[PDB]
Amino acid sequence: IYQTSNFRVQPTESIVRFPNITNLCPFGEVFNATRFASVYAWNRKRISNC
Amino acid sequence: EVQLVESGGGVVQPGRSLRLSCAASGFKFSKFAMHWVRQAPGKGPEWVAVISYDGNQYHSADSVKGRFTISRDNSFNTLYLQMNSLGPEDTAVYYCARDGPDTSGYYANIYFDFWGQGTLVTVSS
Ligand SMILES: *[C@@H]1O[C@H](CO)[C@@H](O)[C@H](O)[C@H]1NC(C)=O
Ligand SMILES: *[C@@H]1O[C@H](CO)[C@@H](O)[C@H](O)[C@H]1NC(C)=O
Repeated sequence: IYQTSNFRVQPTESIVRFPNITNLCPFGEVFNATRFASVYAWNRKRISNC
Repeated sequence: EVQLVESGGGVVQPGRSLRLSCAASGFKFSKFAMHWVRQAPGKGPEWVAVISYDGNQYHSADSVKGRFTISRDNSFNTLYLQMNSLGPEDTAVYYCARDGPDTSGYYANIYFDFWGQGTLVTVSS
């Protein structure tokens, strides 16, 4: 009696589940800003729920 | 009250050099950049040059580049413009103008808030 290979079941379908929201993220307010800040006093902005 | 008075304009023959200046008063002179602007008789004005608030940096228009030189003196509250090899197309009423304090949007916008009086410079023979 000899051992040859392995047996494995293959998947059949694909499942994707993301939280459905539509708040487009505010990137323009940061990239298009008229005046930036000095490097020694850089400006931080948090981003969430986008 | 802020006011500027300039002097040194007059009639000269072609090929000479001039020296005129305006003396400021009523504000901290060292804290503001300055521009020279000329206006030909009957037409619109035209920008000429600019000097920084410490005199270490400057810029000029290409038309008068190589012939016009400016300078500053913080202590004496006077600023000079020197014309060399002056030509017939330099007849105008030169004003010395003060740089705009506040401009809001962007950093490349410039405007002149307070103007001078004017000196008539003409050339003939
Ligand atoms: C996803 O959609 C379902 C049904 O439309 C809704 O009940 C649920 O709140 C949505 N998820 C988010 C994060 O809005
Ligand atoms: C910023 O402005 C440009 C100008 O059209 C626009 O294309 C862009 O979507 C805006 N936002 C970002 C993040 O660049």
